Amino acid sequence: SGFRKMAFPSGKVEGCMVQVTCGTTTLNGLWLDDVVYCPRHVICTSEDMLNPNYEDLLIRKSNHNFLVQAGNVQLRVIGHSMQNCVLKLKVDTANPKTPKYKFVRIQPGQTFSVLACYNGSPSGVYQCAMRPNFTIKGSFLNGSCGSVGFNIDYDCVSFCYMHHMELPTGVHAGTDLEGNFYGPFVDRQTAQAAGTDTTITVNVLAWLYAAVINGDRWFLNRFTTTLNDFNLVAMKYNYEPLTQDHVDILGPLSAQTGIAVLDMCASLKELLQNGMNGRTILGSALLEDEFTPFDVVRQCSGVTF
Amino acid sequence: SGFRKMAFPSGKVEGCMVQVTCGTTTLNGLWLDDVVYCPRHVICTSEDMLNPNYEDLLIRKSNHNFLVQAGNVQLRVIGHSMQNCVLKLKVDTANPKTPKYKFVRIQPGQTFSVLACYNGSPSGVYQCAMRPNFTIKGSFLNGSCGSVGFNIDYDCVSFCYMHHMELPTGVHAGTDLEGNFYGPFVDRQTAQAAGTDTTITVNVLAWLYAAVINGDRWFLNRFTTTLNDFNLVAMKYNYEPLTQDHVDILGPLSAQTGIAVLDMCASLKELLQNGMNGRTILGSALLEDEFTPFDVVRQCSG
Ligand SMILES: *C(#N)[C]([C][C]1[C][C][N]C1=O)[N]C(=O)[C]1[C][Si]([C])([C])[C]N1C(=O)[C]([N]C(=O)O[C])C([C])([C])[C]
Ligand SMILES: *C(#N)[C]([C][C]1[C][C][N]C1=O)[N]C(=O)[C]1[C][Si]([C])([C])[C]N1C(=O)[C]([N]C(=O)O[C])C([C])([C])[C]
Ligand SMILES: [Cl-]
Ligand SMILES: [Cl-]
Ligand SMILES: [Cl-]
Ligand SMILES: [Cl-]
Ligand SMILES: [Cl-]
Ligand SMILES: [Cl-]
Ligand SMILES: [Cl-]
Ligand SMILES: [Cl-]
Ligand SMILES: [Cl-]
Repeated sequence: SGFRKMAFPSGKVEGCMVQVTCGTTTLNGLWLDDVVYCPRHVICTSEDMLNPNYEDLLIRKSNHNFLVQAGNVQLRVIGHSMQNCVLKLKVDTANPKTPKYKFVRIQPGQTFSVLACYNGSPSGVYQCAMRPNFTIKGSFLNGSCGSVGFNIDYDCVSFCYMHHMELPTGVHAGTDLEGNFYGPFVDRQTAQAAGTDTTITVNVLAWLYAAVINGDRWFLNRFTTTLNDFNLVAMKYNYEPLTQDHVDILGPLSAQTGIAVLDMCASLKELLQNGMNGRTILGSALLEDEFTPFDVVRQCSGVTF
Repeated sequence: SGFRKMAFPSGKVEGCMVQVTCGTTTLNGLWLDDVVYCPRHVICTSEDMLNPNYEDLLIRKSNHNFLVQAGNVQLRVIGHSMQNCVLKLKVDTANPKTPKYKFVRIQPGQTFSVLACYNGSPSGVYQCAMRPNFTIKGSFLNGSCGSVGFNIDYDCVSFCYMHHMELPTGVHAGTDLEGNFYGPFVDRQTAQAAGTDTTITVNVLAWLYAAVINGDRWFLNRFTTTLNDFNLVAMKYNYEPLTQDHVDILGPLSAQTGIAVLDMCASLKELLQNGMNGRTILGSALLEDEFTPFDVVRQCSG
């Protein structure tokens, strides 16, 4: 049947993307009801990008300094406010394409779909995971800020990420839709480095289950471990700890495949200590950690939206 | 910066996906204007899935044998005709969400986004390429037929694939939107084997250039090669031969990075000869062949 890196359908989010311009700076905004959300650094100027006083910059600004364009129609800004690192521009027209939505904050290891946009126009969609160091290994060029990450739960779009900046290593940092950053980063153009990253162990296990569901079984072995032994091995290899909750969440996959979670942990421990021996798993020579247990179940059961 | 496997936004295609039911068979349809396109095997009976005479089967059908459901509303089928392996159900309502679109047949090596759907509703979007053996390495379950592959230029959707079947290897086969199968496959449940799958060499080279654009350097070397010497080595690794057409296409990436095409070809030969030695390229331990030169330019540049 096959297994692919798959993003949620992006149609609901596409109808909310607009272009936000504060003079020279142009980026994307998320138009929900009568409010447009965008990074607050759009008001920054090259005079002081190093240490911007955002509260005082916004005081100088009036509604007329913000140009919002939805397609080929200009949206009238009738108010503006700042919440954390997101600017909220109130517009005179509610978005007729507003879907059932909610703002959520995700945890490290959870995945989401990113709709990369430029000049308010969606250009691509891809699936990524919030890394344990709170960055995302995205793909973003100039003008991509305001692009959002999201999941879909039943009929409801869950907005979880808005893109703000790129770190010197090529990884990306952003905030939730309340403007609070993921990770210890600030929206200033100064030297900032992401912490050492680690592998999302629970996601690796779920991906191994996806392989077993697809007939890839060479890595299974007779052995089992307990959570204590595996966690000691995992930390030695820069792998995140596996909690009892992670075992519970992997439960349905364990029942489906006949491979207990600690049974699979024995396979993963051998893979870490001995390598792939030239073999591949689902066409990959590395252990994929950007599939949650829910992603694997959803793709192997055909959940739609 | 950063390089990701990236699909086109699927919204323009979501507005066209519908559910098509004939008898006890349900799959997906593509609703463009007043026509719904779906695989013609939706009318195939369980009695004879080996040698179905689809033309004979469709003559015995009436418009009332086809149920089309768009959202919560039922469309009325007012006509039906067959073009190759695709069934065309005319409906009484034109889709108000029909986008600017065209039908294109693609060549091996070309990439496109797939909107996997079930019961007429979008489930997910992913990227894949037409393999050299004319299959695709997709992700499909029961009831996924009718799902389409597409690309988007500006605001125009190029529909290039419709899913029809899964081969015993687990790879997938389908047609263009005019119903013509890619490769030597038929929409019958008969013994069918795909050819040996090979690597899309031009796509690998474009991906190496993408790595260089994104700061990777470790695989570069001082060597170069002739085109024929590169092909002789590469074919021993089940890599597709590289033509002068591929060399020309890689020209813009070559100029941007300052690395000649045959220079990069020498790097590829080294990677095939040596492996990775614990290193990765763009976060991957294998060479990736599902980014075209067009994909690389679009993602890396404006
Ligand atoms: C938006 N639009 C852009 C997108 C960036 C640039 C290329 N790739 C991306 O992801 N983001 C920015 O302009 C932000 C706003 Si700022 C706090 C005035 C600077 N900035 C940055 O991304 C900068 N990086 C940084 O300071 O991280 C420590 C760079 C990339 C411009 C140096
Ligand atoms: C549609 N809907 C399905 C989706 C398939 C089945 C599981 N994974 C997929 O991608 N497609 C089919 O049922 C087709 C139509 Si048919 C000519 C009546 C049989 N078929 C098949 O995929 C079959 N394979 C085959 O005949 O290859 C020669 C199997 C997989 C159902 C035996
Ligand atoms: Cl401040
Ligand atoms: Cl305020
Ligand atoms: Cl993807
Ligand atoms: Cl920018
Ligand atoms: Cl064993
Ligand atoms: Cl999880
Ligand atoms: Cl689950
Ligand atoms: Cl793309
Ligand atoms: Cl035919």
